Amino acid sequence: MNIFEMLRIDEGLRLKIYKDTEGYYTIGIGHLLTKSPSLNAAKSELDKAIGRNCNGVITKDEAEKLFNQDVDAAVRAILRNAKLKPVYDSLDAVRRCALINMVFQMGETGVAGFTNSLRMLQQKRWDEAAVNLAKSRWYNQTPNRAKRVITTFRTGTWDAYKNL
Repeated sequence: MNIFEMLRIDEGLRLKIYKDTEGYYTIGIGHLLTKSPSLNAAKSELDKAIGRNCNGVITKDEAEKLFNQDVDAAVRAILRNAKLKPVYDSLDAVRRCALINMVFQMGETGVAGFTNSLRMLQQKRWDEAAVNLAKSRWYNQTPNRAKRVITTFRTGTWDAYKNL
């Protein structure tokens, strides 16, 4: 298993503009288009992102290209962030995937806000961190996905996904 397969399981693949769990316009593999309520604003962002008139629909290839960009950008954000980098550097390969997943879902800023959990992960207090991570809006809003990520941090294995 790798970051791509992990995220593909968590986000799914949709080739037509759709609304995410938060009600925002998204396409492909969890590629947020706009927080704006206008489908028109979304279609515009889409065309800007792909470089063609898509009329709200894209191909598999296009979805995969956006996905490669998003994953790369998530990693780069962690490496540039003063709060995130040190944690990332301290983690093993599997756990590194769990942090990248959070950043992809919630943005750098959002993750950097989990101060206490970050400190516990850095200290390698797995059980404590899993308990702290669960006390968040994130966990309450998307519990099945949060549990998968949390189990990943907790165990350092891909068990939560070997099911799926």
